[PDB]
Amino acid sequence: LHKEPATLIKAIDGDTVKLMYKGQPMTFRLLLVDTPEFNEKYGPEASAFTKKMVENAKKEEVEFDKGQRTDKYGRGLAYIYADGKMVNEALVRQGLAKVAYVYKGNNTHEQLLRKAEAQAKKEKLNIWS
Ligand SMILES: Cc1cn([C@H]2C[C@H](OP(=O)(O)O)[C@@H](COP(=O)(O)O)O2)c(=O)[nH]c1=O
Ligand SMILES: [Ca+2]
Repeated sequence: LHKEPATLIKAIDGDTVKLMYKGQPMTFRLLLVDTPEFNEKYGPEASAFTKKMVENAKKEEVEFDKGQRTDKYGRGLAYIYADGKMVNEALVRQGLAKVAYVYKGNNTHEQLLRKAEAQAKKEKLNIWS
């Protein structure tokens, strides 16, 4: 997989973000994770975490997997990096998302993410508290 440029337009919630990619505005849905909705427990905290991470970044990048690049809603499906650190993995590492929506052929970072989830769970962090 390959990292590609993008620029933040706006944080949305824990696992969605509006980015400009190839010069067009797009809503991106993070691959392989599920954050609680803003209206659920840890929902606000997940939103805040993603927001800080992408807003503070000097450099945003998107990384597509091998399979589908847009979902049925027209959202881009990618791994998102802020200054080289993967937002998807960081959410899971902090117990602010569960590994989820693991579809065949769009699952390159599955094992990295499950390892992060095990650690967050061992630490009883956030959703695992
Ligand atoms: C993360 C992801 C979600 N989706 C779809 C499945 C779910 O459909 P439904 O809307 O029918 O539940 C929805 C979950 O996204 P959200 O967690 O943003 O709601 O997005 C994909 O199709 N591919 C993906 O890789
Ligand atoms: Ca969600």
